[PDB]
Amino acid sequence: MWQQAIGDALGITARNLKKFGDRFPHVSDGSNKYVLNDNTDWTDGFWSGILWLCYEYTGDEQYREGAVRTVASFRERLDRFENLDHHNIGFLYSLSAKAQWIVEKDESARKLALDAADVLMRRWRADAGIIQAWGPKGDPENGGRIIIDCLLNLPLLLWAGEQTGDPEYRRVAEAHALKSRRFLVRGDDSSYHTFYFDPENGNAIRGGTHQGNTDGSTWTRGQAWGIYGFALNSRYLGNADLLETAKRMARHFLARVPEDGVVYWDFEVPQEPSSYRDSSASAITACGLLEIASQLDESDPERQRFIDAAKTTVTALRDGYAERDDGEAEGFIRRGSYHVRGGISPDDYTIWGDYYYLEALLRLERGVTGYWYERGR
Repeated sequence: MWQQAIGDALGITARNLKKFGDRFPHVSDGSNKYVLNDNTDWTDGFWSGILWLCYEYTGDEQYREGAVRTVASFRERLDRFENLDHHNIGFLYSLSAKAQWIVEKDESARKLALDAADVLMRRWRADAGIIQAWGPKGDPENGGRIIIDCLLNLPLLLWAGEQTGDPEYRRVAEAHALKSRRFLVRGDDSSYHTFYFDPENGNAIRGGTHQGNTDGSTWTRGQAWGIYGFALNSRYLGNADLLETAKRMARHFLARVPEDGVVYWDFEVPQEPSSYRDSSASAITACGLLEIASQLDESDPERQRFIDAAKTTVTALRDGYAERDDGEAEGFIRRGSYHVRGGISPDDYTIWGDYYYLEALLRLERGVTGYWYERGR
């Protein structure tokens, strides 16, 4: 049921590793070829994650060799502080260094992840009670701005807190998650992409976006980050409110899935075939649904409902968006969208979409849950 889908991903990944060399895939731009970078974006960890997932599925050393090489690259990136002045250090290091620790208990990798967590920790702004998403401290326009994807960066901090015994990691993480729940999530279970607070006292200002159609719309990837993000934090914190919020956001998302099973880029624009899609949002959501289900009681009927919804989503992606390993294609799923409003790769491969698609497949086929937390916690 999932073996063939995984098979194509394995083949594409093996071919990619040889062609990419030491470079990292980010997004495609009008073709079936990825545009590469030298480990300088916020998405490099997804490549590492893909390699580790392929290794766990196959046991094939070629995938491990590639993943280990990316980890060495990440040590170099950290000790040079190259393009790490943002909150996505979790996306970058959880799926690379922490991943290696999770997979084979490499002490060197564990330390790298901890060093990275230390850097992310310094993004906390005590006066505003939030983790600053982008820019330098005191940033005139972004100093008190949070973005919903920060939820996916909290796992690195929560993991580090458990590893070190330092209570500050969990304190900042839970505070940020709760502030996100009150202000990023809406009363109809939809969500804002970003939210602005007063840098001096942390008081709420407004919600908005530079990516969603409008400040009050529902950017699907943002909703997806909320679904998986709140569920990951609920697991670490044992916070039933965060789990409830994840479920609410999931139901909102599911009620707006179009005919072919994969979402458009925003729920509040015409849900028409000529409009851009965001296969990555559906992939992220599939993982989030399975994560939520894993935290529900076996007697809870909604548990199987969420699992079935995840399966339906993965099947929809496989059937209408998945690339077959034809020796040319470099991505797992088509029609992801980076920045529709800016016209940047709006109908393309996205390395994060590929990672979540594969993670969903590994979850369904092997019970492999990715690298957001230790296996058995």
